[PDB]
Amino acid sequence: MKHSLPDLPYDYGALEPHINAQIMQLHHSKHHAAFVNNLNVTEEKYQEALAKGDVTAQIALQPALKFNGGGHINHSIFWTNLSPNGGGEPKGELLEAIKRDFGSFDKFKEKLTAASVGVQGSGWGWLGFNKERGHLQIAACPNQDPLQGTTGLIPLLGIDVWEHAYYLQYKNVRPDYLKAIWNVINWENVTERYMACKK
Amino acid sequence: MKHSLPDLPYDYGALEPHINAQIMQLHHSKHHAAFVNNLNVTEEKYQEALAKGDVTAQIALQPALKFNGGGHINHSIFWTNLSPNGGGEPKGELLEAIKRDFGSFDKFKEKLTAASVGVQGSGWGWLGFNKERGHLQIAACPNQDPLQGTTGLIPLLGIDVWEHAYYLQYKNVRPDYLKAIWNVINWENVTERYMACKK
Ligand SMILES: [Mn+2]
Ligand SMILES: [Mn+2]
Repeated sequence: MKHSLPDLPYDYGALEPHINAQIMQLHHSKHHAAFVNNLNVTEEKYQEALAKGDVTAQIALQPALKFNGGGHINHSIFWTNLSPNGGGEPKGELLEAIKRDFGSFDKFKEKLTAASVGVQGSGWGWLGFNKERGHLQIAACPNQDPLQGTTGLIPLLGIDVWEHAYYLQYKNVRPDYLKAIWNVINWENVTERYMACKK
Repeated sequence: MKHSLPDLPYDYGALEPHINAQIMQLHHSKHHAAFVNNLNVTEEKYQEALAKGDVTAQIALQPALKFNGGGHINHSIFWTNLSPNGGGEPKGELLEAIKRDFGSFDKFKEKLTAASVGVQGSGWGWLGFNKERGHLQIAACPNQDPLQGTTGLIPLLGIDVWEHAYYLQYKNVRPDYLKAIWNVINWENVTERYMACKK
């Protein structure tokens, strides 16, 4: 099957001034690319280990698969969660669910901002949908550990709090990056992911 | 290639009074049996997930693969690490290496006992060989995480401090179990594993 780097849905500068073109080009063409090439190499090594029944090799390969595999899963979602036409607030059933589960859109923003700022080290913040409980849920993931693979929650909106996503523009001030990114959230995509969870 | 439950190399009662027949039969015919079978189920799933390129499914299967795969790796070694012909002290180059790297055989016993008592929760203690440094090394692993797959060290002697290995006989007093097991260590097997590392 072989994983492939998806095209970005917009120009590298489409999210200016909130995320500059240099970050988008680096974050997409270098970081994400590395997560795909090394993921493909690791998957191929696993195929060899499985055919030989080498369980030691399978277990030794798990960290590279989760790190590079999670990186591929996460970034692919992140690009679609943003848009030059984004920002503002969602509408319809998604906004109703946000108000029901978090009180209000503003309170939801505070909680997701807090979870994203609260990641110590590298990782991600996610708004997800809990299919079994039938409601929204916020979770944090370290490094590149993907939400669904490690928690079962279906990802709706991810924020890449890695330093390579903002450090060139905002330096150490991650909160300024988190505030700015709300202006480019593609709520149309987040809604599609939400409606896909429900029948 | 399908993994198979190995026969025990001795009678269930061959290690009495140090480890009773009820433990050997349970620890082998129930616990290990579950690991091997569940490992095969997980491998078949992971093969299916790998062929589809489903990285989320692969990552969700990692805990079962490490737990059951490690269980198969560890226990298969553990049975060979014990023998009715065991006990006493090793000889030859392995004894020389123990004295060189740990000071004395008694000092090695103290270090491995300390590592085994020090496991908080379920896990194992291992004497291994570091191929890159060319010397022995003691390490502890949680749950069923295997030594080589998680550390690169080649396993020589493993001690199962899991509560299901001694609780029927020694209850909470793990040190009594650790004291007894030294009488049945198959140093011939440990020597073979050590000599297999050197060429
Ligand atoms: Mn990233
Ligand atoms: Mn056991």
